[PDB]
Amino acid sequence: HMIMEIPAIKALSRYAQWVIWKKERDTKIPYNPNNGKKASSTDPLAWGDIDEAQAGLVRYGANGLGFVLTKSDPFVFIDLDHVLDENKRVKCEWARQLLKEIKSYTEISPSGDGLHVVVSGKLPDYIKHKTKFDDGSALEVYESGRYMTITGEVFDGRDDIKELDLSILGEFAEHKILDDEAIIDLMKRKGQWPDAPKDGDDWSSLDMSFANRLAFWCGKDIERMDRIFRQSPLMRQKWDRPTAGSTYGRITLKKACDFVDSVYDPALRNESDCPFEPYNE
Repeated sequence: HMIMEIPAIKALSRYAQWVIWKKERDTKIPYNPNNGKKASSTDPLAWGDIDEAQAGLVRYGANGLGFVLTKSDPFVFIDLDHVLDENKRVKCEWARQLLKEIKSYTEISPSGDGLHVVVSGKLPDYIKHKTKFDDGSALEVYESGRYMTITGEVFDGRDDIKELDLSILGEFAEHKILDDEAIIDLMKRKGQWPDAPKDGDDWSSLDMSFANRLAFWCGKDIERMDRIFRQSPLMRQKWDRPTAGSTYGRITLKKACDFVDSVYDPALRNESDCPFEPYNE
């Protein structure tokens, strides 16, 4: 019950890497506990010690404590998203197996339906930071570059941070072997990024309007058009349904590449050649 009695919290209290956070829309924004300004996750002087963070939590009415991971500290943060049922029991088999294999400090997340594990160790080189599973759960692992919310809501009595080898995370996380995010950001700034379909929209007509825009902004690079489309609000299973010896998605993208005259060239920044008006908001 008493968060300062928890061994893991006493261990984290040695580091002046604490922030406070507040819920904003669907995100949790970290704040500098000494002056209440938004905190950078890479400026050490934006953080506090745990006493400062607890005072700041009170002073500014924040929702909770957070702890910033850095490459120099011993800590790895493992986030298990959407793995608990309504009785706070684990409902994902991958998560139950991870917790059998990686026994270290575990707390219930602020939403009440995920878990945080904190371990002393180093991530294997060959795993992705984020892995999504078919049932909506996810596994995220980080050792630096962001903060973690700290609840002190200890799960299954796992109240202490342990030194463990994390090679076993390769059993759970996916392996790994302009720029797409840069083109996505560009399209968003130009108002050329679609909204999710609404009731009574003709989705296939939305797809073609978007494919036409991708043909321009991606320079008729059909592989890049496809990667970006799959990250858009218009993605659905029909995209990959076989149709006449191709798929619905490939036929759509090839028709857009034939239909669109101009192309954006990042070397030329010819944004006024775009043939299509921005989407209405």
